[PDB]
Amino acid sequence: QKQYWVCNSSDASISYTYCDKMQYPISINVNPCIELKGSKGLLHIFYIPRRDLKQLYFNLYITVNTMNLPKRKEVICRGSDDDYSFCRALKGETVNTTISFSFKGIKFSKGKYKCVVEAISGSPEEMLFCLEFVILHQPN
Amino acid sequence: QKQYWVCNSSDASISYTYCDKMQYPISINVNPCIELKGSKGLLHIFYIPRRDLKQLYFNLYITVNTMNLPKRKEVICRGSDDDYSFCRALKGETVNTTISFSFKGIKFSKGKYKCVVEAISGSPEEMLFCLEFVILHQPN
Amino acid sequence: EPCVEVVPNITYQCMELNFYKIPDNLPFSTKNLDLSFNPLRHLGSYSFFSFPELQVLDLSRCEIQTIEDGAYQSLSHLSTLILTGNPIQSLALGAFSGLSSLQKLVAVETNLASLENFPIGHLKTLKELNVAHNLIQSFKLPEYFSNLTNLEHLDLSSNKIQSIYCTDLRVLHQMPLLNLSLDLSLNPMNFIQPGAFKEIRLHKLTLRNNFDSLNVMKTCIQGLAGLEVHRLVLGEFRNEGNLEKFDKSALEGLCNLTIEEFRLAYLDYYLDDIIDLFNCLTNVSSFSLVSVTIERVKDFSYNFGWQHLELVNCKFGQFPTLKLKSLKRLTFTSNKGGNAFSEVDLPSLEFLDLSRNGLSFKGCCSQSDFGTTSLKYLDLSFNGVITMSSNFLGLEQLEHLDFQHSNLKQMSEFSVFLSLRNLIYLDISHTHTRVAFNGIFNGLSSLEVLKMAGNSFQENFLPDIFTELRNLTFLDLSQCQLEQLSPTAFNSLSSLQVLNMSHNNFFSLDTFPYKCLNSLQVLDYSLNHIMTSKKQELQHFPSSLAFLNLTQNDFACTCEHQSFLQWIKDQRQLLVEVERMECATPSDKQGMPVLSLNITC
Amino acid sequence: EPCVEVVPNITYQCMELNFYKIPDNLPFSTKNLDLSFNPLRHLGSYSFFSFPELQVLDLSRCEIQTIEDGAYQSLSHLSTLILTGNPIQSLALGAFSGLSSLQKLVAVETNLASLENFPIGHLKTLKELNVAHNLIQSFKLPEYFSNLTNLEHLDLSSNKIQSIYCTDLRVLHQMPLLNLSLDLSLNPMNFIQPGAFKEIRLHKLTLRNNFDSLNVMKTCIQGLAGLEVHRLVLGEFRNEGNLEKFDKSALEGLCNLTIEEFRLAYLDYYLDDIIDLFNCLTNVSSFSLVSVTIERVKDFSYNFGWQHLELVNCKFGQFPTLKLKSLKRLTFTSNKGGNAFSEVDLPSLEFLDLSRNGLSFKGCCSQSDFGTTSLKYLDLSFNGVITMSSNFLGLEQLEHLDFQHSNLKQMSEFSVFLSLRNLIYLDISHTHTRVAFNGIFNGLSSLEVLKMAGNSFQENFLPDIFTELRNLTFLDLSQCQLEQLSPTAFNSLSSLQVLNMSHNNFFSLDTFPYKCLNSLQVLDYSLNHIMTSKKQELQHFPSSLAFLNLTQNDFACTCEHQSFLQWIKDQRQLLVEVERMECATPSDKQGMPVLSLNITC
Ligand SMILES: *[C@@H]1O[C@H](CO)[C@@H](O[C@@H]2O[C@H](CO)[C@@H](O[C@@H]3O[C@H](CO)[C@@H](O)[C@H](O)[C@H]3NC(C)=O)[C@H](O)[C@H]2NC(C)=O)[C@H](O)[C@H]1NC(C)=O
Ligand SMILES: *[C@@H]1O[C@H](CO)[C@@H](O[C@@H]2O[C@H](CO)[C@@H](O[C@@H]3O[C@H](CO)[C@@H](O)[C@H](O)[C@H]3NC(C)=O)[C@H](O)[C@H]2NC(C)=O)[C@H](O)[C@H]1NC(C)=O
Ligand SMILES: *[C@@H]1O[C@H](CO)[C@@H](O[C@@H]2O[C@H](CO)[C@@H](O[C@@H]3O[C@H](CO)[C@@H](O)[C@H](O)[C@@H]3O)[C@H](O)[C@H]2NC(C)=O)[C@H](O)[C@H]1NC(C)=O
Ligand SMILES: *[C@@H]1O[C@H](CO)[C@@H](O[C@@H]2O[C@H](CO)[C@@H](O[C@@H]3O[C@H](CO)[C@@H](O)[C@H](O)[C@@H]3O)[C@H](O)[C@H]2NC(C)=O)[C@H](O)[C@H]1NC(C)=O
Ligand SMILES: *[C@@H]1O[C@H](CO)[C@@H](O[C@@H]2O[C@H](CO)[C@@H](O)[C@H](O)[C@H]2NC(C)=O)[C@H](O)[C@H]1NC(C)=O
Ligand SMILES: *[C@@H]1O[C@H](CO)[C@@H](O[C@@H]2O[C@H](CO)[C@@H](O)[C@H](O)[C@H]2NC(C)=O)[C@H](O)[C@H]1NC(C)=O
Ligand SMILES: *[C@@H]1O[C@H](CO)[C@@H](O)[C@H](O)[C@H]1NC(C)=O
Ligand SMILES: *[C@@H]1O[C@H](CO)[C@@H](O)[C@H](O)[C@H]1NC(C)=O
Ligand SMILES: *[C@@H]1O[C@H](CO)[C@@H](O)[C@H](O)[C@H]1NC(C)=O
Ligand SMILES: *[C@@H]1O[C@H](CO)[C@@H](O)[C@H](O)[C@H]1NC(C)=O
Ligand SMILES: *[C@@H]1O[C@H](CO)[C@@H](O)[C@H](O)[C@H]1NC(C)=O
Ligand SMILES: *[C@@H]1O[C@H](CO)[C@@H](O)[C@H](O)[C@H]1NC(C)=O
Repeated sequence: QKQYWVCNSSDASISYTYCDKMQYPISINVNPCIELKGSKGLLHIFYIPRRDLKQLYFNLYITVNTMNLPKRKEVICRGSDDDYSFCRALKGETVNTTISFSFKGIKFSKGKYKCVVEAISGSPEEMLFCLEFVILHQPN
Repeated sequence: QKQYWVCNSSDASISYTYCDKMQYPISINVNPCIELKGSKGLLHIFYIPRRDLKQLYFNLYITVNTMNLPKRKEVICRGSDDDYSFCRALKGETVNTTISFSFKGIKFSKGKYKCVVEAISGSPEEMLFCLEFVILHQPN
Repeated sequence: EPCVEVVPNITYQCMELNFYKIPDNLPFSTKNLDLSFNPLRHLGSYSFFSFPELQVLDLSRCEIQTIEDGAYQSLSHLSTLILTGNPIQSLALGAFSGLSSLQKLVAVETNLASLENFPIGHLKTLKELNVAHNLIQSFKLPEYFSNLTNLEHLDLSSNKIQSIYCTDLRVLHQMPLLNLSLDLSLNPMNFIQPGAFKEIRLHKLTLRNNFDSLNVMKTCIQGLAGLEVHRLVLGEFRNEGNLEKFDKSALEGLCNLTIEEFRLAYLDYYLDDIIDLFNCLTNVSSFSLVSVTIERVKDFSYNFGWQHLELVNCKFGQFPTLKLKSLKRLTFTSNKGGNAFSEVDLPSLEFLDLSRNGLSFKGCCSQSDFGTTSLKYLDLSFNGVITMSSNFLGLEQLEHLDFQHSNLKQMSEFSVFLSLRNLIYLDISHTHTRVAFNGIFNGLSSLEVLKMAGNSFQENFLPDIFTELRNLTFLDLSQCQLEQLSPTAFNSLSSLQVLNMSHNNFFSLDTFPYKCLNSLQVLDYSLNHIMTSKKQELQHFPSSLAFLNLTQNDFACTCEHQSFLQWIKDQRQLLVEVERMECATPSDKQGMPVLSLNITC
Repeated sequence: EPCVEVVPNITYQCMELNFYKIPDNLPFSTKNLDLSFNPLRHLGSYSFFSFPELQVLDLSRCEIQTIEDGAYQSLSHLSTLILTGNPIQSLALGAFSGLSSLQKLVAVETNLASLENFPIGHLKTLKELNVAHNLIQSFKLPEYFSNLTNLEHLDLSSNKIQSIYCTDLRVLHQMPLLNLSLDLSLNPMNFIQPGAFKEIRLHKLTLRNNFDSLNVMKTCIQGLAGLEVHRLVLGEFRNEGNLEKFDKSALEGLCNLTIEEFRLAYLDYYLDDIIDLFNCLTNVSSFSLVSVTIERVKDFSYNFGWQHLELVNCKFGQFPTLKLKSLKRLTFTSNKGGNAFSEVDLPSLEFLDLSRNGLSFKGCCSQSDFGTTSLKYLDLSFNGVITMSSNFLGLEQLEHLDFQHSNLKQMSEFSVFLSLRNLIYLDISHTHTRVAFNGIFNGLSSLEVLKMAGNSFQENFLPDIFTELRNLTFLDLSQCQLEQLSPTAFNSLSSLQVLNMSHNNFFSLDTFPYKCLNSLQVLDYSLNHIMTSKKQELQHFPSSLAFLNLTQNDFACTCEHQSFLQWIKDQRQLLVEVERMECATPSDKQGMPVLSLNITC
C-alpha cells in the first residue's frame, strides 16, 4: 500500500491510502493545511469518476486512538438542484472543483486518528472508492 | 360519608367527600361552574386551618373511568414571597380568599372521573386534610 | 482479458480491460454491452457487426479521435449511445448513419464547436441530446431542428455562449408542438438584446451562476421579454464565485414573463426582506427556495397565490410568519436556523411536513396552530421537544401522523389521541415515552398500523391497552423491555397478522395469550432469553400461524425440561431458522442445534 | 379525654379534646404543652401552676374572652406564647406579669385597637411581636418602646392604618441600636405627609398591595424621604384587586431613599420596558423580580451595579439580553415564557442556575456563551434539548455541573467533557443517552461523584469507560439495561465505596469482576433476575465489603445449583434483607427464603 500525503500544519500530519481492489487515481489539495484547532481554507479536487457523481455520499468509520466511534453518513448531493456543480458529472467527465471549509469550537487530544472513507453514488448505489485517512495530532 | 355538592353546569356535576379520620370543615365555591370544555371563573375559599398554610401542596390521585392516571403533585406556595396572601396564615387564623382560574384546549369523554386530594403543609410536613372529588361528565 | 458476464449471455461488461478492438468473440445475441476506458483511438465502418442486436452501448473515455463514415451501420434497436469524454476532432459527415431507433445521445466533454455542422439531421425518435461542457460560442439554433421532432431535452450547460440576438431562435416560430426543457447554466453571459425571446415557449429554463453582478443580471432579465417558461430555475452554485449583492430592484423586469413554477436554488447573500423582492413572482402556482439564508426579517405576512411552497435547507433566525390564502402543500424540511414554532395561517392546506428541522412545539397541535381545518398529512418527526397541551382539536380529518424520534412530553396524563377518529397510520417509535395509563391509545378506532419500538412500560408489564383497536393488522413492540404480559392482552385483535415481540427480556414462552388469533401469520420472538415454559400445557398455535421465529435466545440443555425441547421439536412446520436456535446453558453442550442432540435424559 | 403523649413525659398535646380547664392531672415536669381549639372562655390567676417548667405554650382558637390579672404568674422559662384567634375584649392591665424569659409573642386575629394601652411595657428579651390582622388605626409608636430593646421583628400587616404624619415615629430618634424588620402590607393608605420618615433606620420594609392607583403610590413614595431601608419589598398579591397601570414615572421619587436590596414581588400589568423604569433602583446590590410578566421588550442591555439578580417564575417572549459588568449570582429558574437562549455577557459571574425553565441550547456551553471565565457552578437540568457543539471551552474552572432530565444530543460523537479538569460533581442521569464511545468520560480526572441512571449501552454490554477516573467513590448505574459487563471494567477504581448496579437484567453473579476493590462497602444487586453463576469458583469478596444487597430477584429451587444456594449461605455476615430473598422457579417452593429450606438434593 502506497502512502499519499496531503499537508502538514502545526498540529496535523494528514495522509491516506486505498482500501479496495480498484485504485482509480484522485487529486486532493487543501490550502492552507488544517489546524486541528478550528481552521479555514480551500479544498481543490481533480477527479474523473468511473460512475456518476449523483446521489453521492460518504460513510466514515472514525477511530480515536484505538477507540472506535459510531459510523457517520454524509450526504453531499441529493437529487435535484444541488448546492454544488460537480454533482452533475457523468462517467468519464472531468471534475475540477473547489470547496471552502471552516470549523471551530472543539478540543482533541493526541493519538493515531483514523477515518475510513467510503464514497457511494450511482443508479444501483455501488461504491465509487474507499480511502483511509491517517491524521496524527500533537498540539504545539 | 356525607356528600358535599359544589356546582352543576351543562357538562359537570362536581361533588366531594372526606378521606381521613379528622373532618374539619371547609367552604369552597366556584362561580360560574366549570364547563369541562375550557372554562373561566372565580374560586372562593373560607377555611380555618389546623396547621400553618405554609409550604402547602397537593397530591392528586386521578382516575379516568376506572383507569388510574399517574400521581400529580402541585406546589401552591413555596417559602418566601408567595404569589398568594393566604399562604401566610397560621393555625386558628381565618383564611377568606378568592382565586380566579381558566383553561381550554382539551377534550374529555364520559364517565365517573375521580380525584383524591391530599393537602400537606407545616413544619414536619403533616397532612392538612384529604378530600375526594367526583366529577361526572356528559357533553351536551 | 475475461469480459465479466453480468447477466448470463445477456449483458457483458468489459471495463478497463485493456482492449484495442471490439470483443467479437462474445455471444451473438447481446444487449447492453459496456465498453468504457478501453483505448479505441479510432473506429471503422461496420465496427459492431457481430452484435446484430444491441440496446445500450457505452463508449466513455474510450478516447475516440475520429468516427469514420458509415460506422454503427449494421446496428439498429440501439436506443442509447454514450460518447462521453471522447475528444472528437474529425466527426465525418454522414456518421451515425444507420440507426433506426435512437432516443438518447450523450456527447459530453466532446470538443464540439457548433450545432450546424453536427451530423444529426436525419435523426428521429431522438429525445434527449445532452451536449454539456462543450465549446459552443453562440446560441443560434440550426435549421435542421425543423425536421427534428420528439426532442424533449436540450441540456447545453457550462458552454462559452456569450450573448443572444433577435433572429437567433428564428426557428421555434414554426413549431405547432414543441417541448424543449432547455437548461443553460454556468454560461458567462453579459447581454441579451431585447425582443430576442418572443412568442417562444419552453417547459423549463435553468440559468444558475452566470451573471457576474446585479446590473448584468437586471438588464439581461430585461432582455428576456414575453418568454412564457412553464418552470424557471435561477440561483447559483456553492462551488464557485457568486454575486455580492441582491436586493429589491434586482429580479425586477422579471415581470414581463409568464411563469408558473419558480425556483431560486442558492444565494450566498444574507437577504433580509421578502416583499418588494420576489414582487412580480406572484401568481406562480409553485414557489420554492433552497439553501438561501434569510436570517433576520419580520414581515412574511403577505398575500400571494402560491399553490405549493417548499423551504428546504434554509436558515432563519425566527420561524417565518406565513399568511397564505391559497397554499395546498408545504415542505419545511431539514432547515437549521430557528428552533421554535408560532401559529401560521394556511386556510386551505392539505399536506404538511416539518421533518428533521429540530424545532420545538409548546402549543403542540390544535386547529389554532396551523389555521386550517382539512389537513390530511402531518409529519413532525425527528424534531426536538413536543409538549402535549391539547389533543388534536379541530383536526378530525388526519389520516397520517408521524412522531418518531421526537421527544413527547406529558403523553400519559390524558388521552392524547382522543379526536383522531380517521387515522390509519401512527408512528410514535423511539419517543421518550413511559406508558403508565391504560387509556393512551383511546380514540384510534381506524388505526391499522401501530409502530412503537423503544417505549418503556410501567414496571415492565404489558397492560390491556390495545382495546377498541380492532383493525390493527401490524403491531410493532421491540425494545420495550417487557418481562411480563397480561394473559388477556391481545384480545379483540382478530386482524393482526404480523406481531413483533422481539428484543424484550422474556424467560417463558406459552400459547395461551395467543390461543385466539385467527389472522396471525408471523410471530417474532428473537432477541429474548427464553429457556422454559409455564408447563407442557403449551398448546397448538392457531392454524393461521405460518411463521414462528424463535432464533437467537438462550436455551437449557439438561434432562429436566427436555420436555420443553420436545415441544420445540413439536413443530418443524412453523420454525424458521433452526441454525441459530442452539444451546447456551451447559459448557459441554455449546452451539448445538436443539432438535439435533438426541438424548433420552 | 386522653391527652396524646407525643414525647414520653416531655410533650403532650390536647387538641380538640373538648376541655374546659387545664389538665393538671398531667406529669409534673412538662415542656411544649399544646392546648388549642379547647374552649376556655376565661382564664384565672395562677392558671398554669402544676406546670412549674414550661418552654412552649399554645392557646390558639381557645376563645379567651378575658385574661385576668396576674395570670401566667408561676410560669417562667416560657419562651413562646401563641394567642392566635382569641377575641380578647378585656385584657387586664398588668397581665403577662411574671414572665422572666419570653421571646416570641404572637397575637394574631386578636381584636386589638392600638399599641399604647398594650400591657407589654415591662417586657424584655421579647424579640418577635407579630400583631397581624388586627384593628389598628394610626402608626404612632408608643413611648414604652424606649424600654423595649431586643425587638427584631414587628409584623403589623392587614391593618386599617390609613396615613402617617411627621411626629409619628418621634421614637426611633433615640435609638443608638435598633434592628426593626418592619412589614406593613395590605394597609389601605393614601397619604404620607413629607418629612415623616427621616433619619430613621430599618432592616426590611414590606409594602405590597396597598396603593389603589399610580398617583397615590407616586406621591406616597414621595412621602418616604431619606429612609435608608436595608431591604425593600414592593409588589401586590395575586389574591385581590390590583393596580391597572404601571410605567416609567411610577416608581419615581424612590430616588431619595438609600436602598441596598430590592424586591418587586408581583405585577398584573404586562410591563414592556425596563429602563427609565427601575431607573433610580441602581446601586442596589441585590435585584429581584418574581411573577412579573414582561413579555415584549428588546432593550435589556444597560449598565447597573447589581451584585445579585434573580428572575423566578417570570414570563417573557424572548430570552432577555443581560449586559451587567458586576453581577456575581443569577437564578433564572422556573420561568415559563421564552424557550431559547442567546449569549449573555456577565464578565464577573461565579454562580448560575437555569433550572426547570425548559429552554433549549443550540450553541451549548462555551466561554463564548456566558461571557465570563470563572463560573464555579452551572445547572442546566430539567431543560428541553441541549446540543453539544463544543466541549466546555474557556470554562476550565467549573466544579459543579448538572444535566439531569435534559435531552443531550451528540454526546457520543467526541469527548464532550474534555476540558473539565476541575470537576467534582456530574449528574447526567436520565438524559436520552446511548453510550457507544469508549472515550465519553475522558478528561474528568477529579470526578468523585458520577451519577448516570437511565442511560442505554451499546448492545447492553458495559465497556471499560471508567478509566482515569480514580477518585470515583460513588458510582450510580441503575436502569441501564446491562446484560453483560466486561470482566475487567471496574479497575483502577480503588476509592469506590458505594457501587449501585441494580434494576438491570442479569442472570449470573460472580466475584471476579470485584476481586480487587479495596474500599467497597456497599454493593447493590437488587432488581435483577439472578439465578445461577459461572461455576462455584465464586470467591470471597474483598474484606472491605460490609453490605451485599441481593434482594428482590428470582431464584431456582431444584437440586442442581443447590451449590449456588449453598454459596449464598456462604455469607450470613454480608447479606442484607433475607426476608425478600426467596424462591421463584418451582410452583411448590413459592415465597420461601432460600437459606431456610434444608434439602439434601
Ligand atoms: C426472524 O427474524 C428476522 C429478523 O431477525 C425477521 O426478519 C425479516 O426482517 C426483514 C428486515 O430486513 C424484513 O424485511 C423488509 O421486508 C419488508 C416487506 O414489506 C419491506 O417492506 C422492507 O422494506 C424490508 N426491509 C429490508 C431492509 O429489506 C422481512 O420482511 C422480515 N421477514 C418477514 C417474513 O417479514 C424474520 O421475519 C423472522 N422470521 C419470520 C418467519 O418472521
Ligand atoms: C438494599 O436495597 C435498598 C433499596 O432497595 C438500598 O437502600 C437504601 O436506600 C435508601 C434510599 O431511601 C438510602 O437512603 C438515603 O440515604 C442517604 C444517605 O446519605 C441520604 O443522603 C438520602 O437523602 C436518603 N434518602 C431517603 C429517601 O431517605 C439508604 O442510604 C440506602 N441504604 C444504604 C446502606 O445506603 C439498600 O442500600 C440495599 N442494601 C444495602 C446494604 O445497601
Ligand atoms: C421486528 O422488529 C425488529 C426491530 O429491529 C426488526 O429487526 C430488524 O431485523 C432485520 C432483519 O434481520 C435486521 O437487519 C439485519 O441487519 C443487519 C445489519 O444491517 C444485516 O446484516 C442483516 O442481514 C439483517 O438484514 C435489522 O438490523 C433489525 N433491526 C432494525 C432496527 O431494523 C425485525 O425485522 C421485526 N420482525 C419482523 C418479523 O418484521
Ligand atoms: C441504587 O439506585 C436505586 C435507584 O432507584 C436506589 O433506589 C431507590 O431505593 C429506595 C430505597 O428502597 C426506594 O425508596 C423506596 O421507595 C418507596 C416508595 O417511595 C418506599 O415505600 C420504600 O420504603 C423505599 O423508601 C426508591 O423508590 C428507589 N428508587 C428511587 C428512584 O429512589 C437505591 O437506593 C440505590 N442503592 C443504594 C445502595 O444507594
Ligand atoms: C510532516 O509531518 C510528518 C509527521 O509529523 C513528518 O514525518 C516525520 O518526519 C520527522 C522529520 O524528518 C521524522 O523525525 C519522523 O520520524 C517522521 N515521522 C513519520 C511518522 O513520518 C514530516 O517530516 C513532516 N514534513 C515536513 C516537511 O516537516
Ligand atoms: C345536578 O347534577 C346532578 C347529577 O347530574 C343531578 O342529580 C341527578 O338528578 C336527576 C334529576 O333529579 C336525577 O334524575 C338523577 O338520578 C340524579 N343523579 C345523581 C347521580 O344524583 C342534579 O339533579 C342536578 N341539579 C339540578 C338542580 O339540576
Ligand atoms: C482546473 O481549472 C482551473 C481553472 O483555471 C485550471 O487552472 C486547472 O488547470 C484545472 N485543473 C486541471 C487538472 O487541469
Ligand atoms: C370574606 O370577606 C368578604 C369581604 O367583604 C366578606 O364579605 C365575607 O363575608 C367574608 N367571609 C366570611 C365567611 O365572613
Ligand atoms: C413534453 O411535453 C408534452 C406535451 O404534450 C408532455 O406530454 C410531455 O410529458 C413533456 N415531456 C416530459 C418529459 O414530461
Ligand atoms: C376499520 O375500522 C372501521 C371503523 O371501525 C370499520 O368500518 C372497517 O370495517 C374496519 N376495517 C377496514 C378494512 O376498514
Ligand atoms: C438585627 O440587627 C443586628 C445588628 O447587629 C444583627 O446582628 C441581627 O442579625 C439582625 N437580626 C436578624 C434576625 O438578622
Ligand atoms: C483526586 O484527584 C486529584 C487529581 O487526580 C488528586 O490530586 C487527589 O489526590 C485525588 N483525591 C482527592 C481526595 O482529592
